[PDB]
Amino acid sequence: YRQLVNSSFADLQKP
Amino acid sequence: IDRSRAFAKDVKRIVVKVGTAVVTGKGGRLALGRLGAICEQLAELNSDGFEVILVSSGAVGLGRQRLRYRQLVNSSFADLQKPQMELDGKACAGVGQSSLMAYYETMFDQLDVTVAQMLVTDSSFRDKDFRKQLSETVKAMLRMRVIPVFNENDAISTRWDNDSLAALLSLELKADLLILLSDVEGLYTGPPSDSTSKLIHTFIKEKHQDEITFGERGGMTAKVKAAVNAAYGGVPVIITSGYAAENISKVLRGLRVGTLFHQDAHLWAP
Amino acid sequence: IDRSRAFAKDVKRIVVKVGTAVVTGKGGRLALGRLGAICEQLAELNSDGFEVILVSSGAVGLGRQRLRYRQLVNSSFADLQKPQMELDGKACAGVGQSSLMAYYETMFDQLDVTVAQMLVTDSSFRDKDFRKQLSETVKAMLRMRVIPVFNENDAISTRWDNDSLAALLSLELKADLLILLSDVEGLYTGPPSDSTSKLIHTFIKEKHQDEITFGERGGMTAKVKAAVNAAYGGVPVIITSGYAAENISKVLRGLRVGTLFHQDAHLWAP
Amino acid sequence: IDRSRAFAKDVKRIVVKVGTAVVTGKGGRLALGRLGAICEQLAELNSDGFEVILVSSGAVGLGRQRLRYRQLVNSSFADLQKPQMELDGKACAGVGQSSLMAYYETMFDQLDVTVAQMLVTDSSFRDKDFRKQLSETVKAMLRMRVIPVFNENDAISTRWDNDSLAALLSLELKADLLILLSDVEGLYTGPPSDSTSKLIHTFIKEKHQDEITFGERGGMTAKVKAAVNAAYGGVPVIITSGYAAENISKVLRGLRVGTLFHQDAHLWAP
Amino acid sequence: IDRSRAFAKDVKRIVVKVGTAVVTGKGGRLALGRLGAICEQLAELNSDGFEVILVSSGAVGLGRQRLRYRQLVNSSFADLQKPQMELDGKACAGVGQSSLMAYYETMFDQLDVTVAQMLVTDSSFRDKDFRKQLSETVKAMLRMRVIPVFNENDAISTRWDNDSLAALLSLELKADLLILLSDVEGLYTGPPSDSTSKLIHTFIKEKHQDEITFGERGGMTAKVKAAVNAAYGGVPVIITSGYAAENISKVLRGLRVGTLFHQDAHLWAP
Amino acid sequence: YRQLVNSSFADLQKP
Amino acid sequence: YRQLVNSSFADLQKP
Amino acid sequence: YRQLVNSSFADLQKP
Ligand SMILES: Nc1ncnc2c1ncn2[C@@H]1O[C@H](COP(=O)(O)OP(=O)(O)O)[C@@H](O)[C@H]1O
Ligand SMILES: Nc1ncnc2c1ncn2[C@@H]1O[C@H](COP(=O)(O)OP(=O)(O)O)[C@@H](O)[C@H]1O
Ligand SMILES: Nc1ncnc2c1ncn2[C@@H]1O[C@H](COP(=O)(O)OP(=O)(O)O)[C@@H](O)[C@H]1O
Ligand SMILES: Nc1ncnc2c1ncn2[C@@H]1O[C@H](COP(=O)(O)OP(=O)(O)O)[C@@H](O)[C@H]1O
Ligand SMILES: N[C@H](CCC(=O)OP(=O)(O)O)C(=O)O
Ligand SMILES: N[C@H](CCC(=O)OP(=O)(O)O)C(=O)O
Ligand SMILES: N[C@H](CCC(=O)OP(=O)(O)O)C(=O)O
Ligand SMILES: N[C@H](CCC(=O)OP(=O)(O)O)C(=O)O
Ligand SMILES: [Mg+2]
Ligand SMILES: [Mg+2]
Ligand SMILES: [Mg+2]
Ligand SMILES: [Mg+2]
Repeated sequence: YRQLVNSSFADLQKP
Repeated sequence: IDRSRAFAKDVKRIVVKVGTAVVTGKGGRLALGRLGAICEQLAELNSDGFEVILVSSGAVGLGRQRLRYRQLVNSSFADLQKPQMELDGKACAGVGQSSLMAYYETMFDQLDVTVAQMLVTDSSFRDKDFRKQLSETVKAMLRMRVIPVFNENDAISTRWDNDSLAALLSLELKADLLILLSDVEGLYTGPPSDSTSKLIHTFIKEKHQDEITFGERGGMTAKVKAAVNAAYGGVPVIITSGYAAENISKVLRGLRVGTLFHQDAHLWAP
Repeated sequence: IDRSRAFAKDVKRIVVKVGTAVVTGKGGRLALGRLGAICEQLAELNSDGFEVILVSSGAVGLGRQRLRYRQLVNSSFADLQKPQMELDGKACAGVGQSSLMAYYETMFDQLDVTVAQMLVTDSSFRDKDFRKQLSETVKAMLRMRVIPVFNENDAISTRWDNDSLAALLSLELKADLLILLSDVEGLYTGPPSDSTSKLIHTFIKEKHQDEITFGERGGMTAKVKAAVNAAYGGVPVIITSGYAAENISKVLRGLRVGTLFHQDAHLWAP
Repeated sequence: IDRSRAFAKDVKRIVVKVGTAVVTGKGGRLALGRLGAICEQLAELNSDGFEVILVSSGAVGLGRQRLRYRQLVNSSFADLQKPQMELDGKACAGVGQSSLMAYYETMFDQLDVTVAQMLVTDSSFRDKDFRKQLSETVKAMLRMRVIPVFNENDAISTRWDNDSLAALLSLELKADLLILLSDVEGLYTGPPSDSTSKLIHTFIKEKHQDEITFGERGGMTAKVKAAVNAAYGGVPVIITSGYAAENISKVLRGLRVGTLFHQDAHLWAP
Repeated sequence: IDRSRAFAKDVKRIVVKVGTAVVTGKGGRLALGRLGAICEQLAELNSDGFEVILVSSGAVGLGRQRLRYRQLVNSSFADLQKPQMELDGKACAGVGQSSLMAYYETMFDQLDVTVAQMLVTDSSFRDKDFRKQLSETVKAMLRMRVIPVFNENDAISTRWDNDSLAALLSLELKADLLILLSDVEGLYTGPPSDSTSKLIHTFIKEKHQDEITFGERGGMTAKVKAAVNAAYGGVPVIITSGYAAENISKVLRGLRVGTLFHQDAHLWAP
Repeated sequence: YRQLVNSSFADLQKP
Repeated sequence: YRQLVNSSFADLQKP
Repeated sequence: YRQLVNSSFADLQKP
C-alpha cells in the first residue's frame, strides 16, 4: 500500500 | 434590406475573429459543434470567391486543460492532498496554440481548404518593412485561395488583445469588413442580464457612447474600443453572436443583424 | 566504452535538431517512417527521465508541396501550357509550419506525449528580458514533462539557420548535449562521394580544421560553424545520421558513433 | 412535466441512431458542426453515468464523395467530355465506413471517450449463439465505459435498414430508450411541406395509423415500422430532429419534445 | 538475377500481410516508424501501377492497450490493490480495429492514397454468391486505384488466422504474389536463436518439409501451412522481414531475398 | 469542349 | 484522505 | 498540347 500511495498514476500503468 | 447595410453587396475581403468564449466550451475543452459550424461557414464563403482571414484564440485555455491533465497523470497520490501550484501561462499558450492549429488543420482538410498559421507579436509591428512584407505575404496567400489564421505569439512574448490585433490587421490589409464573433447577440446599452437593456442595431459615436454602462481579455470595453478604431480607420465593423454560424451568411446577405460601426452612419443616422 | 564519450552517463537535458533532408522525403512529402521512428525514440527518452528539446524544420518544403497542389487544383487547363509562377517562400513556410505541427502533435498524442510549439525570430533575441523569460518558460515546460519544439518563424520574418538557432538555445538553456541529425553518417574530411574521404570520430579545432575540403540552408559549413560555437560555449555537440533512429539511443549509451565537438578534446586527444 | 414522459427519470441504457440526412451535409461532405454537437452531447451523457450505443450511417455518401474525387484526379481531360460510369455502391460503402470511423474516433478522442466499431450483417443474426455472444460483448463494453458504434457491413453484404438494425439491437440488448435522430422535428400526420399537417406528440397505433398519408433508405414508412416494432417489443421510441443537439438532453430531462411510441400509451391516452 | 525469381517481372496484383509483431511495438503501442515505412512503400508501389491488397492485424493488441488505459483512468485507488480482471478479447478487438483503421487512414491520406476497410468472417465464405460478389467489389476498388485493407471481424465472430485469410483472398482474387511480412528474416530450418539453423532461400515440399523443427496466432507452423496452400493453389508466396520496408521493393525488383513457395520449384530445383 | 478547356479542375468537381 | 483513497482518477480531474 | 489533353490530372502534378 505504501508503494501505491507513493506512485504516480503513470507508474500504475507500467507493471 | 435597409440601406444601413448596403455595403454588404461589394464586400470582398473580410476579417473574422473568434473569441475564447466561442472556441472553448465546458471544462476548457474545445467546442466541437460551434467551431465546426464556423469552419463550415468559412469554407462555404471561401468557395464562393471570398478571401477570408481568421484571427482565432483559445490557445491559453486548451493549453491549460492539457497541462492539467499531464500534471494529474504524473502526480503521486500523496500529492493530491496538498494543493497544486498554478500553471505557467506562457507554457499554457504554447501547448494550446499547437493543439488548436492541429484541430483547425484537421477540419479544414476535411472541408478541402488550405490554411496557414501566422503568429505575430506586438514588438514586430514597430518596423515599416515588417508591415509592407506582411501585406505582400498575406496578399499572395489570399490570391492562392488560402485562409490565413493569425494570433498573438503568447509563448514567446515579453508582455493589446486579439480584438486590437484584428483591428490592426484589418486596417493594415485594407479589408472590407471586420466581424467580431462573441458569445452575445451584440452590443447592449447595459448588461445583457437585466431587462432594461435593449439591443442596439447601429452604433453612434456621438450619441450612443455616454449612456452605455459596461460592467466592472478586455471584455466588451476593449471590443468596443477596437471596433471604433477599425471604423474610424475605414473598415466597417460588425459584432454578432458566434453561437449560430448562419449569422455570417446573414451578415453577408445584407440582413440587419448585429451591431455596426461605420463612420458614414452620421449620414445614415435614422 | 572509450573515455572520449564518458559524458554520456550524466547528460540530462539534450537538444535534438532534425534537418529538412530528414523530415522531408520523396516529392517534398513527409518522410513518415523516418520521422516516426525519431518520434518513437524521443518519446522513449522522455519516459526514461530525460528532458528533450526538438528544433525541427521542413516547414518550407511541405508548404511548397501543399501550395503547388492547391495551385494545380485551381488552375485552368489553358494555364497548364504556359509556365507557372514560382511560389512565395514565406507563404510556403506559413503553410508548412502548420502542417508539420499538426503531424507532430498527432503522433506525439499517439505516443502519449505532450508537445508545445515555440516560434522565435532573430529580432526577438536582442532583449535580455526575452532570453530570461524564455529560459523560465522552457524550464517550466521541461519540468512539466513536455517536449518543446522550436523553429524560426519564417512566415513573419523580415529577412541564421536552425543549426545556429539550435546552438543558441542549447547555450542559453545550458543543455548537456546537442545532437544534429543529418542525412550523412557524420562529418567527413572531404565529400562523402569519393573513397578518399574517411569518417572522423573526434573533431580537433587546431588540427582538423585545415584539411577539410567542403563542397561549393548552410550545408555543412554552417553546421560545423554552429557546432564549434556550441562546443566552445560549453555544450558538447554530436553529429550523426538521422536515417537510423537507434543512433540516438546508441549515442546516449556511450557508444562511439558520429562526430563530436568538445573543448576538452584537447586533453582527450588520442 | 407530463406523465407521458415519466419514464425519462429511470432510463439508463439508450440507443441513438443518426440518419444520413444528419451526418452528411452539402455536396456529400461531412456535416462537421451538426455531428460534432451530437458527439459533444453523447460524451456529456456518457460522463453522467449513461451507457449509450450509437448506430450511425453516412458511409455510402462519404465513400461516394471520396471515390468521385479519386476518379476525377485520375481521369484524363479527354475523358471528362464523355460521361463517367456510375460508381460501385459496395466500394463506396467500404471507403465511407473507414472515413466515418476515423472521423468519429478523432473527435471522441478529443472529448476523451473511447469508442468501438461493430459491423454486423443480416445473415449473422440467424444464430442464437451470435445473439448471446453479442449481448455479452456489448454488456462488457458498456461496463467499461466505451460507446459501441454499430452499422451494417455494406462492403461485404450479399444483399433491413439501420432503423431496423437499431430496433433489433435495442430489443436484443434490452435498452431503456431508442432515439431516432432525423432531419425533421418529428412524425407528421402528412407531408411536412403543407400547412395542413400538424405535429404529433404521442403515437397511437389504433388511432393514428390510418389518417397518416406518407409520400411516395426506407424514408419515414420504414422508420415508423421500426419504431412500432421496438415499442411493441418493450423499448419506448422517440423521434426528434437531429439538427439541434440539445434535443437529446431535453428528451432525457423529460421535456415533451418529439414523437413517442409506447405500448402503455393506451392507458396514457389523453 | 537468378531465374528462381523471374516471376517478379510480370507480377501485377499482390497481397501484403502484416503480422501483429510488426504493427505493434513496445507496450502494445503502435510501431510508428515501421508501419509508416511500410505504408510509404505501399503508396510508392500503388503509384507505379500496382494494385495492392493489405491484410493487416494488430486490432486486438491496440484495443487492449486502450481499454487498459480506460480501466486505470476509471479505477479507484482502493481497487489498484486487488488484482484487476482480465479484459474481454472481443471488446479489445472491437476497439483496436477502429483505432488501427483511423491511423491507417490518416497516413494514407498523408501519402495521398484512398483506402477501404473490408472485414470478413469465416461464416460468410460458405456462400458462392459471397465470393463472386467480393471478387467483383475488390476488382472495382482495385481498378479505382484504392487499396483494400482486410481483416477478420473479431468483434462479432462466434469463434483460421489472417495468414489463412490472406491465402484465401489471394487464391480467390487470383493475385500474382503473396508477401508475408514477419519479424524474422525468413523461414529457418530450426529456431532462429541457435547458430545451427541456416536461412532457406527456396522451399521444397518434398525435401525441406521433414528436417524443419519448429518450436512448441499460429506461429510459424500456421504461416507455413498457409503459404504452401497458396502456392499449390497457384500464387507464389514470399516470406520476408517486415522490419525493413525496402524488402518489398527488393522483392519486386527480383532480388533474391526471403523464402519462396512455388509449385514450379520442382523444375527450378538447384 | 471550349468550356472544359477553360475550366479549373475544381470546377469539374462541381456539376 | 478517505475521499481521495475512494476516488477514481477521473474524479480527481473534476473539481 | 496533345500531351496535356491526354494527361491525367495527377500526371500534371508530376513533372
Ligand atoms: N454593454 C454590454 N453589452 C454587451 N455585452 C457586454 C456589455 N458589457 C459587458 N458585456 C459582456 O462582455 C462579454 C463579451 O466580452 P468577452 O468575454 O471579452 O468576449 P470573448 O472573451 O468571447 O472574446 C459578453 O459575454 C457580455 O456579457
Ligand atoms: N566535408 C563534408 N562532410 C560531410 N558532409 C558534407 C561535407 N561537405 C558537404 N557535405 C554535405 O552536406 C550535407 C548536409 O548538410 P545539409 O544539407 O545542410 O543538412 P540538412 O539540410 O539535412 O540540415 C550532406 O548531405 C553532405 O553530403
Ligand atoms: N408523414 C411524415 N411525417 C414526417 N416526415 C415525413 C413523412 N412522410 C415523409 N417524410 C419525410 O421523411 C424524411 C425522413 O426520412 P429519411 O430520409 O429516411 O431519414 P434519414 O434518411 O435522415 O434517416 C423527412 O425528411 C420527411 O420529410
Ligand atoms: N522454423 C522457424 N523458422 C523461423 N521462425 C520460426 C520457426 N519456428 C518458430 N519461429 C518463430 O515464429 C515467429 C513468427 O511467427 P508469428 O509470431 O506467428 O508471426 P506474427 O505474429 O508476426 O504474424 C518468429 O518470430 C520466429 O521466431
Ligand atoms: N493568446 C490569445 C489571447 C486572445 C485574447 O486574449 O482575446 P480574447 O480571448 O478575449 O478574444 C488566447 O488566449 O488564445
Ligand atoms: N524555416 C526552416 C529553416 C530551416 C533551415 O533552413 O535549416 P535546415 O533546413 O538546413 O536544417 C525550414 O526550412 O523549415
Ligand atoms: N450502409 C448504411 C445504410 C444506412 C441506411 O440505409 O439508413 P438511413 O441512411 O436511411 O439512416 C449507410 O448508408 O451508411
Ligand atoms: N484479429 C486479428 C487476428 C490476426 C492474427 O491472429 O494473426 P497474426 O496476428 O498472427 O498475424 C488481430 O489480432 O489483429
Ligand atoms: Mg476581450
Ligand atoms: Mg544547413
Ligand atoms: Mg430510412
Ligand atoms: Mg501466426
